[PDB]
Amino acid sequence: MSHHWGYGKHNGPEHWHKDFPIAKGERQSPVDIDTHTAKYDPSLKPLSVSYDQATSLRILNNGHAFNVEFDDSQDKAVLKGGPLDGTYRLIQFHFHWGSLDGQGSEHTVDKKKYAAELHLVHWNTKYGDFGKAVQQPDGLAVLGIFLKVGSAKPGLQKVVDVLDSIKTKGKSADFTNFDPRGLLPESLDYWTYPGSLTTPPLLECVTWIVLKEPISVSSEQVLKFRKLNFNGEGEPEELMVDNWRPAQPLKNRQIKASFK
Ligand SMILES: NS(=O)(=O)O[C@@H]1CCN(S(=O)(=O)[C@@H]2O[C@@H](CO)[C@@H](O)[C@H](O)[C@@H]2O)C1
Ligand SMILES: [Zn+2]
Repeated sequence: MSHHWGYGKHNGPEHWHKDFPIAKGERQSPVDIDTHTAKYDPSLKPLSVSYDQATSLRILNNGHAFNVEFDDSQDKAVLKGGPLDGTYRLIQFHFHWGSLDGQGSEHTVDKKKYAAELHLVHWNTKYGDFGKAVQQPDGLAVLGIFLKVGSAKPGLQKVVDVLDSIKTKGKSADFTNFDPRGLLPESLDYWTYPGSLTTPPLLECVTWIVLKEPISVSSEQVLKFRKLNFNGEGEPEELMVDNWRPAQPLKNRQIKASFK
């Protein structure tokens, strides 16, 4: 591990366990979603996505992906219902994507990989702050949304057009008044299971909610993702591509479906 962990040959997912032993734990993410094995659970409530008062602040290239950050000091953008007990506040979203359209998602569906995957990260307000929440088995809820390449996603374009300004690791830009509702598909049908963060520290603190319906983005939109850099300014260019962890063993877990 050079600096530290990453997605390259010498510091990628196969290496992570040496510094983060929980990498080989009992509820690691992502996983393959076997649609024929997932069971419909009629006791699952509809998801409540309440993003009308969302306050985006900033977008950051963190050397792994880019994060769009939100004001989470109040209940402005929250996720509730579904498998969740209580209220989860949106803190950021980010993506994972590939070097080619046939790979890039972290979760897979009957072993199918999508071109990318969007993660909207939320923390359980009963734990007071994000740092405390990640130390709890029900601390986080991540809403995962698949991306396929086809027609453009209009609500994604504002994100795409600011990426030139955060090309390299550590760069940030003002990113206020962005509406994350524009990134959602029509349907909120989902699969859910207990899992983990998919990068180090790989903490097993996440209730995963993965939407069945992918969104479509254009080839031009995803091409601009692939022009980002893992490296910092003034360093040799390493294109930011294939920043996804592969599917992990399901072990003693059941994936539940919200839909028939
Ligand atoms: N893929 S996931 O399961 O949704 O987890 C991602 C990756 C890890 N978290 S995180 O700890 O909140 C996140 O991780 C860091 C870098 O990987 C920070 O740069 C950053 O401050 C950030 O808020 C979210
Ligand atoms: Zn993620």
